[PDB]
Amino acid sequence: GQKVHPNGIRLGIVKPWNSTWFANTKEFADNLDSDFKVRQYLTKELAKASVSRIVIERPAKSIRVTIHTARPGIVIGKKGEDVEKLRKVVADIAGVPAQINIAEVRKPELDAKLVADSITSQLERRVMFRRAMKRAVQNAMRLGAKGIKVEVSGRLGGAEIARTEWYREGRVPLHTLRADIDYNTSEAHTTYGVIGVKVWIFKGEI
Amino acid sequence: VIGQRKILPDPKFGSELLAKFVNILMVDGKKSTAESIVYSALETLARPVRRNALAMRWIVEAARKRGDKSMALRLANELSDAA
Amino acid sequence: QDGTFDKLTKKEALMRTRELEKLENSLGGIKDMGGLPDALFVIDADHEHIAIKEANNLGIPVFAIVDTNSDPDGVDFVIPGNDDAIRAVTLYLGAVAATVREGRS
RNA sequence: UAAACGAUGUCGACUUGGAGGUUGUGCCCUUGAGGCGUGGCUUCCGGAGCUAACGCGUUAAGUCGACCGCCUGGGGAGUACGGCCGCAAGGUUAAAACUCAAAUGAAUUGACGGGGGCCCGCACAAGCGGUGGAGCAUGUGGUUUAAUUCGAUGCAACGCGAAGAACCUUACCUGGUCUUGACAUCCACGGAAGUUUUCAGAGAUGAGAAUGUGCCUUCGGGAACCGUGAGACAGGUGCUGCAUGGCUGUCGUCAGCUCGUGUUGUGAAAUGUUGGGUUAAGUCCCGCAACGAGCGCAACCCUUAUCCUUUGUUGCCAGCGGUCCGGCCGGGAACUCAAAGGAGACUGCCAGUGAUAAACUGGAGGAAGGUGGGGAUGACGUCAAGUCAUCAUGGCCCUUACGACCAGGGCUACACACGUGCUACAAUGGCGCAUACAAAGAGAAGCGACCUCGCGAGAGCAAGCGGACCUCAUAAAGUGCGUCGUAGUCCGGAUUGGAGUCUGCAACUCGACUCCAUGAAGUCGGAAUCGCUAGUAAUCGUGGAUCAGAAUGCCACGGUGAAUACGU
Repeated sequence: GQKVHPNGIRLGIVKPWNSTWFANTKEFADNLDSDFKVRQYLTKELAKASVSRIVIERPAKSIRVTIHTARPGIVIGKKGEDVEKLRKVVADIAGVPAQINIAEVRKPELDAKLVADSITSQLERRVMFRRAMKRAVQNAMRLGAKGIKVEVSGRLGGAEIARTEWYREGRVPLHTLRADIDYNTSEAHTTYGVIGVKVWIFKGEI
Repeated sequence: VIGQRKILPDPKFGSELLAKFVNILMVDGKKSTAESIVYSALETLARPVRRNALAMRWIVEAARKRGDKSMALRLANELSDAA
Repeated sequence: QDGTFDKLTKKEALMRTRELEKLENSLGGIKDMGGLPDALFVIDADHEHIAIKEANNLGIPVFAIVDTNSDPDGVDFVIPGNDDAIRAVTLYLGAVAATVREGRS
């Protein structure tokens, strides 16, 4: 490889942790494994809910999983029954009386995960990716983000040869550690090969 | 270009013309042993970085396997022969 | 000013500024209405032919002084005098400054 | 007859310039040139114009006029035939059939370009320490075996995946066994599961014996699980890493890579992205048809150095008190220290050099001097580099089966070829005794103290500690004295034996270490090559990961702590 992951290197910088609990070595592995258990059956059950982040935190023997979604209505449901049923699936797969908080993700096409997911959604629907990848390229420009990069990976179009194309616009100073780079990836399970997508969102300095 | 390293003068006598000598007869970062080597040889006997360095290195470099009681005192004999 | 006050340390800001004011001698000369030039006056036509070329490309009248080497082709209001002997060109400069400063009347 | 060429017919006229050479000549210097003309020839720049462009440009390829010669896609072919000419020698005139869809000019980009320079770099120079010799550790190829599992296999594989192989492990094999399967879901039948059992087997399992039969029981059956029945299906460390994703190494923390707008060009395209310097730097100044911008460089992030503020414990003890004299306790909050925040370093200033500038050279202050130091951070792209065996995945393959379980044994087997090491090969020393000064870490099936036994692996008892509170843990090197006197040795520890000591169902395969006991090979190693410019090489210890147990390996910590640089 060549590149560092922009989000994790800024973990001690403007990018905040999306898993904030303090636990000892004894429960650290169990809590971390419990985090993956609650997360794996939280994104899978909300694959069409525009989930941006799933932040986990354990104040006192009860985790409070807040979900960043651009469409809270599908996650909340009618009068919060969907959060309620998801809550008791988290509550018994995490061992704690968990509760699920919800947060609207304003300006959805400006989220790294959502852009990666949105492109991935309309990528296996048998459409040409040149226009599809520009849609995230174009949409971000009118709504700020004075810097962005949307890279796609191998098996671009029905072919036996892998390709790569990224089509930068704006400025993406990934070397600058206070760049506040929103970055996330996704992969598309197409009938041929696997196509991974990678997007960087430069939401201004600090 | 850059100059050679400046070393503080030998504290024991406050003189710069002895520290460079004790640093090369030194082996394996054992300066403490080095005084046990040369001070017993010195306190009891009673460009400037090219020819002085090279010539004086030749003195130190022949005391590895000469086969006697101890080259700690043999080098004292060698410098006594030199002096 | 407030950049040195709040964001940048004084030393680094002062050096970047110190290396950067070198151009506002030309820049600040043009900000009264963001430029929008309507005429140009050039004292040495040949030595600054580039300006004449851009001006006539934009279809702008040109006020030029040509002596022996430059050409009247690029210019429309030619002033066939010297580009040197600073007294004469400064007299032209004072004259044009005045005659644009009673144009409003 | 010639590339007989300026590849440019002859003649005339007209149309801006600049720089020459050669040869006349007029005026005035009546010195020889001279200064100013004025002709002819001629070389080179360039304007308009012209040209496809290259170019030509008053010696036109401009603008015209007169006349002549010539051309009409490439090849066949300046060939055949005839004529004429010639001493044959050949020349000249000059076809066609046939075939091809081009052939061609000029210019653009960028590719070998074995005609260059320039710059930078422990790359060389200097110096330091080494590897290739040996014994072991590990890894790689090769030999056998059922298997010695698979992949990695120049620099960018070879103490690699594997950061840890007695079974399991482990993907391999021998044997036994199961076929909706050990693992997942769905349908049905039963029994609760669970617990106590035996018997045959190695177990997987099978044949039996007791208890239970728990919450609803809305009376079924669920709530769970187990066994069985047919089916879908499961399952695969199976195969393609040139199908891939993802992730990684690679040139290389090298400095370049491009874009917007402009400009130039009919145009492909060029410019930007250039010289001088300058930087570590496409770092930046100066003149430049380009200005800018993006990723690039720096810096922002972490650590370290000085100081300050805050808090003062489990940390410290400057002052006071006496001390079970030990910060031990009052007590002090000074100081170290601890962790939070700031200040401080910015060529800031000065001198000089340098274009005055960039920049550099030194100095001053400053703890830190010229990005003070070290980390993190790797541009477009480079290797169809590697991974399908971490995972995901396209296709392919076996579904009473390379599937699966179990037991066993493999994976560590050698006869070698080489890495990577450690042990070292000792008298800057080794052994014996007193023997001081570290940091950094970890500890609950745990670090485990004291004491006792114990030659020790150690064992028994068992305080404390989930921790600036106790343990790991006496750090060695170092110091003082004595001693060993070149002895293949007091070094060195392989190898081999008795017994252990711990871990586990179980260690011989194939654990570690020790008590005791061996005690060889190794006295510096071949061309060659590797790493290194400061707390750096070079030593010595410390802890941690993985880990029931299993570090010469890895990661991190400290102590002691060097020498060299003339330059490309």
